[PDB]
Amino acid sequence: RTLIVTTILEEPYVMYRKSDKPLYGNDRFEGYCLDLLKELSNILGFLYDVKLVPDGKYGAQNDKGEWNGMVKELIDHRADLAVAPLTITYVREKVIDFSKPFMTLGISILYRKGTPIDSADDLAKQTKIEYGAVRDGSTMTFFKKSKISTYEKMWAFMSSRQQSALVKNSDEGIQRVLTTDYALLMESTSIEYVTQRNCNLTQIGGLIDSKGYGVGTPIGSPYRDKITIAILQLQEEGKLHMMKEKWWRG
Amino acid sequence: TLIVTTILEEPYVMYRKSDKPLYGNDRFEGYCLDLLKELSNILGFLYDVKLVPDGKYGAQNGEWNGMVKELIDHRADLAVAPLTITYVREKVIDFSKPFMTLGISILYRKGTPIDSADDLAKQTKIEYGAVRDGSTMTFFKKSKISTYEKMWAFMSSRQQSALVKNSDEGIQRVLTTDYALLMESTSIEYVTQRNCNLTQIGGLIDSKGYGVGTPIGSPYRDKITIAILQLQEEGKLHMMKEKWWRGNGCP
Ligand SMILES: O=S1(=O)NCN(C2CC2)c2ccc(O)cc21
Ligand SMILES: O=S1(=O)NCN(C2CC2)c2ccc(O)cc21
Ligand SMILES: C=C(C)[C@H]1CN[C@H](C(=O)O)[C@H]1CC(=O)O
Ligand SMILES: C=C(C)[C@H]1CN[C@H](C(=O)O)[C@H]1CC(=O)O
Ligand SMILES: [Cl-]
Repeated sequence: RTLIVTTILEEPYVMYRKSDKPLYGNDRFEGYCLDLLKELSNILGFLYDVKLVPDGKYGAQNDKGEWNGMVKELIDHRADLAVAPLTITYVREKVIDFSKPFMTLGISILYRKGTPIDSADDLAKQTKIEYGAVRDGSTMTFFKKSKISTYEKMWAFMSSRQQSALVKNSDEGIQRVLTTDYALLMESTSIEYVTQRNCNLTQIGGLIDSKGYGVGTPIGSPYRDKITIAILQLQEEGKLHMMKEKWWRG
Repeated sequence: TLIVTTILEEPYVMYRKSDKPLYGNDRFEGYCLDLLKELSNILGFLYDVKLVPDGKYGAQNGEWNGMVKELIDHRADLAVAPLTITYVREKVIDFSKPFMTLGISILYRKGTPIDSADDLAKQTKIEYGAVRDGSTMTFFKKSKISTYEKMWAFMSSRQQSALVKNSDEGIQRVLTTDYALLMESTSIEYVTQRNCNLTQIGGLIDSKGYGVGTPIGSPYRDKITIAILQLQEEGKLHMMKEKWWRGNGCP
C-alpha cells in the first residue's frame, strides 16, 4: 500500500517547485524533507504520496484539549507519517509516536546585526526591544510552560496585550525583525537558514531547550522504529549532514 | 521493582564516598542516579541498580555483550548509562529518546597548532585513537567518508596499538605522549574542566545522544521518553548536567 505522508510548506524543508507548467503529485515539491523521504523510502522500500496538511497547521491543543494539524491527522489515522520540521515535545509525544530526531535544534534568537543584545537575559530585563514567537508553535509553548525565572518573565511580556508580540508564522516574524525593533524567538535551524540569506540578521546567544525534529507516526505504528533505524543509518553514513548542507548553504 | 543495569563511568555513575561500607543503590551517585531518581518520581517505579557483570557497554562479535545483552536477555528492565544511541544497538534494543546530546570530538594536550580531525588525518607523527569496541571506534570503522576512512586505517593498523581499553587509559596516554583521543564531547567537557592541561580540538562530528535502553517491546520505553521530554522542557536535564560537570574549573 502507498503510504500517506502529511507535511506542510516551510522553507527549506518543503517548498513548491517552480515550473513553467502545472505540477502533479510528489513532483510538486522539493526540499530537505523530500530528500529525506526519498532516502527513507530507498532504505525501507515503501511508496508514498506527499499531501499538505489540510488545515495548514503543525499540531497544538485548544482550550478543550482538542488537537489540530499534522498531529491530529496522525491521531485520526488520516496519514501514515508526518515528515516536516515537527518538533519533538512532551505534549505531542503523548499522543503520537515520534521516530528519533533526524535534525537537532534549539530555541535561539533571530535579531539584526550590530546590536549589543547578547542573550535571552538581555531581552528579558528590558521592555524597549519587543520579542516573541510563532503563536502556538512549540517555541511559544516552551515559554508558556516554563517555571524558570527568566523564561516566565519573557512569557509574561510575550503574552501581554493579547499576545501582540507573537506572529502567525515564521515568514511574518522575519519581516517584523527586518523592519522594526523586534527579536524573534526561533528554532536554531531556521535561524541558520535565514541568516545565510539575510546578511543583516544574526543569531543572538546560544541554544536553549535543545530538541529535534522527528518523523511523526500514529501510536502503535510499525513504521516508527524502522524509520528510526533508517535515520541512524543515514546519520552514521554522513548523509543527513550532507542533506542539510545542500538546502542550508546560501 | 525494576532492575537497572549500569556501568561505573565518571560522572554518570560513581562509587559514593563514605567511611563505612556501602550497600544497594546507596553505593552509587552521579548524573545517572539523579536521572534515575527523577524518572522514578514522574513514573512511580522502584529501582534496583546493578553493575553490568561484564563491565561492557554493548558491542557485537554476531552475539552481543554488556548492558545491551542484559536487556536482550531480560536480566535488566532499563539501562541507564552514557550508552550511545547507534544503528547497530537500536536494531536489538528499544532506546528511549536521548536525555543528553553530544558528538565525537578530539581530546588533546594544549599548546599545539592542531585545530581539527583533518589535521590529524594528514599526518602520522601524532598518534590518535579511541576506546576499542566503543561506538566512536565503530563510527570510524563503518564510515565511507574519505577523511574518516583514513583515520580508521591508522587507528586499526599495527594490531590496533593506537586504540585504548577505556577512557581513563586514553586520558593518561594523552597527558604523557604525543597522542590525541577521539572522545565523546560530553566526556571531553567533563575532563577539560578538571585537568587544565587538556583541551578539546575542533568541533563536534556525528551528532548523537545517550538514551535509556530497554528491551525490544518494552512498555517502559515510551513512558521514559515522555518523562525525559518533560525533564528537558522544565530545564532539569540542563541543571543536572551543570551540577555534575562543573568540577574545579579551567580557563
Ligand atoms: O527531544 S529529544 O529526543 N530528547 C531531548 N533532547 C535533549 C538532550 C535532552 C534532545 C536533543 C537533541 C535532539 O535532536 C532531540 C532531543
Ligand atoms: O541518535 S539520535 O536520536 N538521531 C540522530 N541524531 C542526529 C540528528 C541526526 C541525534 C542528534 C542528537 C541526539 O541527542 C540524538 C540523536
Ligand atoms: C514553523 C513552525 C510554526 C514550527 C516548526 N517547528 C515548531 C513546531 O513544530 O511546533 C514551530 C517553530 C517554533 O515554534 O519556533
Ligand atoms: C565510555 C565508553 C566506553 C562509552 C560511552 N559511550 C560510548 C558507547 O556507548 O559505546 C563509549 C565511548 C566511545 O565510544 O567514545
Ligand atoms: Cl524513540
